[PDB]
Amino acid sequence: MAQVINTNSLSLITQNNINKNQSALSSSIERLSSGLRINSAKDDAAGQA
Amino acid sequence: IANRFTSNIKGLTQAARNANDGISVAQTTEGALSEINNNLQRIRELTVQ
Repeated sequence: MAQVINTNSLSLITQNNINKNQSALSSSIERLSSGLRINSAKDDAAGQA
Repeated sequence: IANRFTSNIKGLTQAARNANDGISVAQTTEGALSEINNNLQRIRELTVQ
């Protein structure tokens, strides 16, 4: 921080963590909307088959 | 070394964008496959009757 202003490693790490959480957020919301555990086979395909 | 790191960073970012495009391609194809599967199931039921 106090050394440098050209980059913000804290901001970059926070953005990465936010994206990682957002993936699961989207998965949970679509799962609830559809009402099906297996949707679009982005997961275990044996269950889909 | 700064030049090398800049080149690597730009390349990795563009590669991430390309991978996102690939995910989009896969999603579209799989949706089409799902519709085809529903049609085939209905055809099988019709054959059974």
